[PDB]
This record gives sequence, C-alpha cells and structure tokens, in this order.
Amino acid sequence: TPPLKSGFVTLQVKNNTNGQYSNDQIYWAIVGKDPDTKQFVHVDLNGNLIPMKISDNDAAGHLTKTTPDGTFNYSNYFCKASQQSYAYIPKIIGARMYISYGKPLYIKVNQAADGLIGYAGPNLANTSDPNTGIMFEWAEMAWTNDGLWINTTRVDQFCYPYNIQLVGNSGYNKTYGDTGTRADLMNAYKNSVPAEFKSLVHSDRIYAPASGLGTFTASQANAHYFDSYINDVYSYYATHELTFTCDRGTYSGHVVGNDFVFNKNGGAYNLYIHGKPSTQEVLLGNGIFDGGNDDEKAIKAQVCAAFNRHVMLDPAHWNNSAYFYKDAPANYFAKFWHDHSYENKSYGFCYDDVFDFSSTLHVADPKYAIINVGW
Repeated sequence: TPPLKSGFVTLQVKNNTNGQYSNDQIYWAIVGKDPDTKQFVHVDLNGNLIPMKISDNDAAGHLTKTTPDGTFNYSNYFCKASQQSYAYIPKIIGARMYISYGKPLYIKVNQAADGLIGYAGPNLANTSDPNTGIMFEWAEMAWTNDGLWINTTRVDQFCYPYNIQLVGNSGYNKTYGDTGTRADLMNAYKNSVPAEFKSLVHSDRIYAPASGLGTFTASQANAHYFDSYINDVYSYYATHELTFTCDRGTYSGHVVGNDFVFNKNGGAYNLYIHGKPSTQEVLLGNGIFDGGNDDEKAIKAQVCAAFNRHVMLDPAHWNNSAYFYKDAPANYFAKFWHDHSYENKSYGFCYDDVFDFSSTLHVADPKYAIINVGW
C-alpha cells in the first residue's frame, strides 16, 4: 500500500521498465482544474492545487528548448520518481498525469482565447513541437462528488505499455491497460493491421489515425477512409429505422435530408445529429458529434462508436464486441489495443466507453491507484 493522507487519493508510480529506465529517469506532473475556481492548476508534492501562472515559464528551474522555429522557456511542474514516486490528489477535474521517460515534457503555460490561463501539452502534429520524440504517456482522471474516474488512453497514441490499478476503500480492485512489452506490441501492430493503418507506426510511437502525424487527417492519404460506409449508412437509414436501447432509454432514428433525427421512448423525432460526418469526425468524435442536449450527446456517442466499430447497420449488437470490427472500414488501430489489454478494455478512440469497453476505472470511494509504467 502506497502512503495515504486522510482526505486524499494517492497515485503511486510503479517502474516496470525492467531496467530500461531508473526512477531517476521517470518524471511525473499532474495538471488539471480546481473544482471550485476552474483555474488550471498543477499539483504539488503534498496534493495542493497550485494555480498555473504565465510567469511559471520563466521562473527558477524552468526548461529551455531550441526547436526549428526558435528557442523558448517552459514551465517545470515535473518531479523525478526518485524524489517522490507517488502523488496525492484532492478533488479535481479534467486532470492529466503526464509520465515521461528520460526527460520531463516541455509544457508551455499560456492564455486561451476565451480569457482564461491554460497550458499547451504536446502537439505532435507539429514537427517543431519541443516534445517530439520524447517517451511519454498520460493518465486521465477526475475526482468529483460522484467518485473517481481514472484511465489510460490510446486516443492519441501508443508510446509505451502502461496500466492502472484502482483500489477502492471498500472492495473495488481492478486493473485496466496494455498487456505486453513495447517491442512486441510495436511488431505485432505492424503485422496485424490492414495496409491503411500500418504506417501509423513510427519508431517513437504509433499515432492514432487522425492524431499527430497520423494519415487519416483531411490532408493525408486516408482522409476519406470512412466515406463510402458513411454514405451507405446515411442512404440506408433514409428509409429504415435505427433503433437502439441503452441505460438512458430507447432511441429511434432516421435520416431526413442530411440530418439524423431521433426520438426518445417513442416520442416525437426532435433529437438531431446535424449533418453527415466526415472521416475525421468519426475518428475524432468532434464536429457534428459535438454539442447538443444530454440526449443528443448520448446519441452522438453511440453513433460515433458504432461507425468506428463498423456496426451502424446492427444496432441490436452495439453492446456486443463479438460483432465489432468485422469488416472495413473500421478503426483497426482501436481494435488492436482492445486485443492487447486486460479484459479487452481500452480507450482506442474518443467514444470507446460506449457500452463500457474503455479502460475507464471508477469507484465512489477511491483509496489509491497504482500507475504501472513499462517497456
């Protein structure tokens, strides 16, 4: 059991790199938002939520990096595992625990357009990003009035294998994440996926399809990978009903013009997906899959996930993974991580938590988590 503090959850980093890196070569930082002020914060070594300030980029002990675009200073919220191998968190929202190997990440504190002080994490779509080539992952978490959620994520990348064990105060004990070594997973990926997905592999990480240097963005070779399937599905549901049931109730939809219109529990059809999705919107879960009331949000989540899983024409089996990824186009990147994880639980794309297939761990009364970082 990691060290505990009354009123906190402990996140313990465990070094499973089998000698590739020492604890003196592992760096962690937690960034997120204060639940009350919504200010962006970093967590200090005692669990305090310290507000980010633009001046942190230049303060004592800051980082500096020369990229092809210039020389810059960055904040330094990171801590070596050898200094302290665990973190305390209080209630917190939208949090990420970045864990990097060899050197800390370069995080630039800024101001977002909406007026508030924020930070820029790695943007690996930019080859001049200061973090290019660095071995890192992050855990995502939030601890609210309703309990704690924590997860690994392959939504943007696979860099190194990691998994999380979440332990509750009163019985909950689960472990979700990658299985296998980095070398074996890299090699297996290349041999497994269809041709369109193979070059997502780089020496440092595998990019998700439309993330970073991924080839499924609008400007790349596979920009239209899902288009024909999307077309078939919208054409089909112009004259057939898409009917599905989840916890929220039973929804039924049909395509009217370019909209996908649903009702709820047999009511009027007034719940909209506005438009027909692009390949990027399927892969990323954004665009027309963003916004709306709570019903529209849940509907958009299900439809996006069903596109990625290639089951839009089989709503009865949206909850049954035996039917997922059975024909192209599908998110074969996502499917790979499911095929290489505990209980096939993985965040392989944004909405993978539809019908609980994601790596999300959750409990009302969290005690601690172990973050197992490997190689």
